[PDB]
Amino acid sequence: VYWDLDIQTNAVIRERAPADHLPPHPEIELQRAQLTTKLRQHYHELCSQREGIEPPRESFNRWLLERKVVDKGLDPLLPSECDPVISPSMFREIMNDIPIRLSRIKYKEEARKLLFKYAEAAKKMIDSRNVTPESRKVVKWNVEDTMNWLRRDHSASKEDYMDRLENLRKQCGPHVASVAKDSVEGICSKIYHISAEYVRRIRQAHLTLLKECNISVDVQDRLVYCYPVRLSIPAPPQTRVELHFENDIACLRFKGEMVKVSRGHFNKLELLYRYSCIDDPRFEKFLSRVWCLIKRYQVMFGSGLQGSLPVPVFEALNKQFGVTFECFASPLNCYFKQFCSAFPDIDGFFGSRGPFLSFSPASGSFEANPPFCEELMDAMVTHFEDLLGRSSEPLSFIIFVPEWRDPPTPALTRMEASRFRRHQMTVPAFEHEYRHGTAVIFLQNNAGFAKWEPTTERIQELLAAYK
Ligand SMILES: C[n+]1cn([C@@H]2O[C@H](COP(=O)(O)OP(=O)(O)O)[C@@H](O)[C@H]2O)c2nc(N)[nH]c(=O)c21
Ligand SMILES: Nc1ncnc2c1ncn2[C@@H]1O[C@H](CSCC[C@H](N)C(=O)O)[C@@H](O)[C@H]1O
Repeated sequence: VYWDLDIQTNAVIRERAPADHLPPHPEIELQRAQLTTKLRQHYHELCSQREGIEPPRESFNRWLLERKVVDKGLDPLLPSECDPVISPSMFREIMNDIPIRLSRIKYKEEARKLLFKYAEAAKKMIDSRNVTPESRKVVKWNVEDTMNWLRRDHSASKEDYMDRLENLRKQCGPHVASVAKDSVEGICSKIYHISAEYVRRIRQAHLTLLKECNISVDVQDRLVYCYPVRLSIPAPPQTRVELHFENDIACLRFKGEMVKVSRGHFNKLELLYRYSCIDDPRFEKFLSRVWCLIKRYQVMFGSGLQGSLPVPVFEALNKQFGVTFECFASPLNCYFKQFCSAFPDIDGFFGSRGPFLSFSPASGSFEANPPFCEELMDAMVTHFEDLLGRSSEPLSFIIFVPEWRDPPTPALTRMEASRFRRHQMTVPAFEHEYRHGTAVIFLQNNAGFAKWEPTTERIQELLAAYK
């Protein structure tokens, strides 16, 4: 019991026309996977060649999320038409690992080595690259001073080695960043432009496949309860996908390419499909779409960027606050059968109402636990407040985000200043679920505060769901 797919939605939206996404097909999903692998390899080579570092961990996945906040292009996963070209997310993260990535340390001798590795790398940067005479002398001085200190006979403690490195980095940081800035911007641009070329190839291959199937590629303000995203383009025929089970693992094979998912999740996807898909009454296309679904989420992750809430917390949210809907989810991790997700082209067959920024409820009770992408969280807040002020009908959002204070993130700062905030608290931090600290913000309008008020009792039952 990791989900409850019997709960009915209370989200109300304007009736919307079916979406224009090209319907998914394993041939196209496999090509997207192969090209995304190549794109990750291009990113690895650029970081190595231009800055002598590994790609910052999780930065490519966070780049996919930031780019989709502004992407206007045609791929459901890779970006291709973004303003601005340079991602502030990828830029931030690469710069933080220049001239080296600071790693975790346990031992006095590991802190000593890291302080030395940093000083050596900063020197090599100054010796080999274009730098102003002002920046050159500041770095060179700090580096020689650190080497003179390490040259002393009597040794210091682990915390002194760590403090020394912190201070050296505060001093050299700005100078090192000015030396690498144009180079790092060039990595951000180049990987964006390679992505755009891959998107164009995938798009042409997908259009050709529909033409081969003789499939052609070319509404009210009435309120309705929400429903899954529908595609206007007819889906292509099922392809041959084979299924067998192996120690409670579902194994789906398309043309020699295997994907795996647990039996429990497979059975859940079968139920979501029954509740959500309207074009496949004999399940002819079901295994083709499950194969696409698993492959797409494997490609997205590349096999630390998001948390999940315990089941009893979702139970409390539904019982105490009438929550029926997840603003950020996937068919694999959702608790409810209605949710928003990143990939409407494939997730709609399993209950997705599409990406959250494109979803406009006039009323309902919602939970939101976004991935750890600062730009997405900030757009999420802008969207919240736009919806809360466009509707007088009961509307509530209970939001879970990490308590980032050093520095604060704009989303959390803006939510705390919101005229819609009814309550805020701190709950246990996100832990790994088997299926810092967490800020919980209640944003409601007048009618939402009236219907689902955060009273003392209801707050206690929610807190009890962790205990
Ligand atoms: C700990 N932390 C993580 N982020 C975001 O997450 C990215 C990676 O942050 P990190 O500290 O390099 O990695 P970790 O969170 O996996 O330990 C940053 O570039 C920010 O976008 C953070 N963003 C802000 N504003 N404040 C924080 O304290 C903070
Ligand atoms: N634009 C978008 N709209 C909705 N969900 C998105 C999204 N971009 C990414 N996501 C999804 O947001 C989820 C965050 S993890 C949240 C897990 C669980 N549903 C919970 O609410 O606790 C991930 O599944 C991620 O893929």
